[PDB]
Amino acid sequence: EPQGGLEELSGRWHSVALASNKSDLIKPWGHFRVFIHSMSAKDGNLHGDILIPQDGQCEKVSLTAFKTATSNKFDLEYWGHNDLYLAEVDPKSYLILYMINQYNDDTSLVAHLMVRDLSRQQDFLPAFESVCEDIGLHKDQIVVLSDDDRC
Repeated sequence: EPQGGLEELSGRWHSVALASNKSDLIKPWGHFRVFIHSMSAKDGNLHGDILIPQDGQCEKVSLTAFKTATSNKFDLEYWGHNDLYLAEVDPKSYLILYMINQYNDDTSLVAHLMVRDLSRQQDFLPAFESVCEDIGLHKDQIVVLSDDDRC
């Protein structure tokens, strides 16, 4: 159903790059080194299936980004509480989000770039660098992913 535009984010996506102030969150074995499979908008929430690399196999997990009164802002409960923000989106090609993670009085920032088509994996790296700079992360805090990293 139409949901103010959110429905166009549904379907298959592919993770291209991660960034964080805390490198251990996104480097090998990190809590936020997880990849998108697909999303579906329902009731104004974003429901997603993610893939968690287990070094060999991968596990598929379902999560709900709960809508809030602020648009583009969602609650996501995963390794603590996350305030999730949709930063820059073209539903036909790419999506950039970032999260403020809260885990036992510690906070971290994590950003994520996904695309519809991996042939476009270079095209939005500059856009991702720019969003990262806007939220206070530097280019050396970005991890670019490849087929060898993904599930």
